[PDB]
Amino acid sequence: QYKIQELRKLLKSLLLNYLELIGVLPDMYERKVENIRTILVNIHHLLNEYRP
Amino acid sequence: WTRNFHVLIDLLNWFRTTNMNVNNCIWALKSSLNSMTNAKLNVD
Amino acid sequence: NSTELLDYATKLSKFIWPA
Amino acid sequence: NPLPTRFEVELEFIQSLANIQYVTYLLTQQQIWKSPNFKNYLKYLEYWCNPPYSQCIVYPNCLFILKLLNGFMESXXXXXXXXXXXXXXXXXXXXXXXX
Amino acid sequence: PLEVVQYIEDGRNPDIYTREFVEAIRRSNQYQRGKMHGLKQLRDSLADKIVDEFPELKEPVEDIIKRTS
Repeated sequence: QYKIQELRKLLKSLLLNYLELIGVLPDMYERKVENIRTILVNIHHLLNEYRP
Repeated sequence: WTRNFHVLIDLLNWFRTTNMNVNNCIWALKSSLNSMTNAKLNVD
Repeated sequence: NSTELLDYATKLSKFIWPA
Repeated sequence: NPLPTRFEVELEFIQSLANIQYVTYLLTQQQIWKSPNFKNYLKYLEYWCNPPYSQCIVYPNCLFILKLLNGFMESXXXXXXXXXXXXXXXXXXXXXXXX
Repeated sequence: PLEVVQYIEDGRNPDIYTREFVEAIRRSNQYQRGKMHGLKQLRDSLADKIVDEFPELKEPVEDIIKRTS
């Protein structure tokens, strides 16, 4: 239909990253938190499409 | 007392490093939330 | 017209009084 | 930033009327009221209330406050003292609605 | 960090130094292993919670709990 089909996906990915961030801790965690950041930004993009 | 010297300390130095490695992520997790409000944008 | 309000009223939500 | 433009200068000046202390500083003067120049300028700044000049007004208050002052200069210290108390009562509600 | 020479100059016995180092490596070992144990409890606890949350996401998160092995 629109962005609502992708938001779900993004949401589903966020938890999947969180698990990773839980399962790492070691000094590998840094690399992982990068990816997490990207996911959050995507969420913001879709909401921008909901502003007008 | 000396009865080598370098090896007996590096282990505990690494064990002290790992704890800090566990503590360094929380501050980034706090900064991300502050970085999300700038991207977030009702209408009157 | 409503077209000016749908694109102009969106900038009134982000705005602190001028200093 | 490069040199300004009269459109942005007059825009920022009329938008500066939204601040209460700034209007208080403009009204508590003695030199800009001896000659009919600042009054004619404020009455001149009424074109921002009409389109398409109203599409750039960020603060809705400065316009109406301008219409109040232009409404008051037609018909000294005391009234100038009278306005800010009331506007002060009005401010915080809107501030609550903003964020 | 160099409490040895500090104990030599001040006049202390480094036996309590290396002893507190044995208790420091043991206590730090139990500390890190405890953090990894409770962290694993959070990993399989929250992971199983997501397992009972949705079944179509259960199969991949099983791969998540079976990766890096």
